Amino acid sequence: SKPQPIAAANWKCNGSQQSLSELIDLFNSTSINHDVQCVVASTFVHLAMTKERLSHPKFVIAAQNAIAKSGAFTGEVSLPILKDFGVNWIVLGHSERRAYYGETNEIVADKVAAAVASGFMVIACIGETLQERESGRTAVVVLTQIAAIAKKLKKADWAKVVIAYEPVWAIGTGKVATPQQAQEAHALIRSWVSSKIGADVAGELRILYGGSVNGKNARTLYQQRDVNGFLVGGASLKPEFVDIIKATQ
Amino acid sequence: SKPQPIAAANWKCNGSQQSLSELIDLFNSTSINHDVQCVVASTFVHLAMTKERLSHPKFVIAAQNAIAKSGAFTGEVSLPILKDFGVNWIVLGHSERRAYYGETNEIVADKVAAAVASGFMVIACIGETLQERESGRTAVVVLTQIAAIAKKLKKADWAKVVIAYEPVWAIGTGKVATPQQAQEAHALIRSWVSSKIGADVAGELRILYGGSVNGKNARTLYQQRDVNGFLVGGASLKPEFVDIIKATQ
Repeated sequence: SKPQPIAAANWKCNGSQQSLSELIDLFNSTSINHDVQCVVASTFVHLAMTKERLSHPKFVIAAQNAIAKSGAFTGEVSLPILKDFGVNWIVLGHSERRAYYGETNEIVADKVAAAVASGFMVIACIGETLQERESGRTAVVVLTQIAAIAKKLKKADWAKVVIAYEPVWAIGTGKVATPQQAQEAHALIRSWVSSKIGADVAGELRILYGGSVNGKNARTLYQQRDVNGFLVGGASLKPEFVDIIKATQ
Repeated sequence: SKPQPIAAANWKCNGSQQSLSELIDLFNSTSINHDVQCVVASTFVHLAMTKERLSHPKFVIAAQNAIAKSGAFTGEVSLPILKDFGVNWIVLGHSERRAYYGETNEIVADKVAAAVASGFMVIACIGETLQERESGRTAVVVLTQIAAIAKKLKKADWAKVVIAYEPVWAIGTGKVATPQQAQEAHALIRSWVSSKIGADVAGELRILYGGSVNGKNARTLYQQRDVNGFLVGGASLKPEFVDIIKATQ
């Protein structure tokens, strides 16, 4: 007995005027039969165009990142800026940031909260690496991350949260995650929330899988018991996204 | 015998719809009597609005930052994206990035080049810190930075370059730079370019000062022999910017 699923497009560092024009036209002509929440998160440069073009009411826009405060922080963007722009969704702690940009469990927890404090909806990312997988550290690891976040939240805040789980271990390492594994992971986090925060809370919380999802392997993964959605990469620039959405019926 | 000066507004991590609306209206009603190049660099979020609103023809827009390539680099922005958005000016290696964001002489040199390669106009930032000042290291330091850049350029590329000098040592340290000092610094770099690259090149190159400039201390600093402009912070959100511009007659 599932909560409302989410299909979030993570466009990352891609796009053009024409191409994105193209996609969004696609989106807007697409008939979304069920209760899904579609999330599109582009570049700071493209948000406006996006804010302007998506008119499909089952879709929202989000940021791929931000920093908590305004100021003397050249070329960075802040929550307060985003809100004013009228953006109520954000993705924080994405593996790529953690890895190439110095995001520790600590900065993340600190941002999610602030974002949380400022009334945003948050897709907080977590996951473990290859070495972490192999030494058998997955639990010890993801729990730690989740904690770091949770330490900073009110229970009433959990409601603005969403946990997308990224299996960093199989992301570009030549290694492959199966649907079982994915499920095995989501069930972990859930037990945590549950045992630790409230099953009332655990029950309603959404958990997306952010490994590799395509138009093929999608249904199969939504069918998994603890899966409530997707955090998509490549496919999200493609039309297949429409297929991944339907995958969430 | 000076080249065309530049008055670049560095809005950093600030702004709102209304406030920025306000400023730009200011800008557009301002009569700019002389040959100045006015540069406005805002957030990625605000570029469009800015691209839309500034209509004053002696003004351009720029980015406060970017990364060389598109891809799997969440929440970052790239050259190729910017160009497509129609943005031909960028600021790279700003002290704040270097300090809080891991920008070494090496990344910078690598970006400026790429930016250079992609047809951008570049305000490359340099400067030394407090400890660097005190041990008497200013030359040894700025030269090193400039080099790092220069290593990567063609002589014909120097033409898309602009060197703004930031005296990191007096920026928020409670320490104060004088107009003499500023001049002393610009003359350093110039001798370098000159001795090292071509006086043809040295002659035409612009050097802005990015220390603290306000509506007061401005004229006095433009009067300095080796000063060709400004890289402004706070004042740039204020109307005083208009005064700093005039300061460049």
